[PDB]
Amino acid sequence: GGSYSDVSIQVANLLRLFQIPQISYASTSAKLSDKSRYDYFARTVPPDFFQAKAMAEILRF
Amino acid sequence: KKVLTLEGDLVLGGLFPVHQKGGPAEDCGPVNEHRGIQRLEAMLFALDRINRDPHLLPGVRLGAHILDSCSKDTHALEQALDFVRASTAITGVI
Ligand SMILES: N[C@@H](CCC(=O)O)C(=O)O
Repeated sequence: GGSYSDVSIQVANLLRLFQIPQISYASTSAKLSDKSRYDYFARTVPPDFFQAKAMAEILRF
Repeated sequence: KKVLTLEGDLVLGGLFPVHQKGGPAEDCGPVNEHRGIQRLEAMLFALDRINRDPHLLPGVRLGAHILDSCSKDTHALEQALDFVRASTAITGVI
C-alpha cells in the first residue's frame, strides 16, 4: 500500500518499529531512498530524481 | 538503554537530549553539559518541590519515567514506545 507519498512516509515511520515489510506501488518521493530511516520500505516505481531531469530537458529542447 | 524511574501514584514521562548524536557507528556520543543535564535536573528539582507542597496535590505523589532521545528522531521514536506499551500507565509527557 501507499499511493500518496505522505501516506507512505507516515505509515513507514510506524511499521519500522514492529519490523513489518512494506511495498508501495505509486509513491515516487525521493526521501524514501534513505535506508537509515526507512529501513523496511520498497517500491516498484522509480524515484522523482529522474522526473525532474526529464522535465528540465523538455524545457531546454 | 537506561531509564530514570521514580515511584508515585501518577507517572509523568520525560524526554531530554542528554547525548549528542554520535554518528553512523554509534547512536549516542558525548554528553550535553548544559542543555542535556541541567534541564533534566531542573525537572527533578521541580518534582521534589511539588512533592513537599501541601497546597498542590497534598495526597497524590507524582512518579517519573524519563528517557533520552540522543538528539535523533528515530532514536526518540524507538524509546517512546514505553509510554504507549501500557495501553505502568503514563498520564502525560514533558
Ligand atoms: N506518485 C504520486 C502518486 C500519484 C498517483 O497515484 O499516480 C505521489 O507520490 O503522490
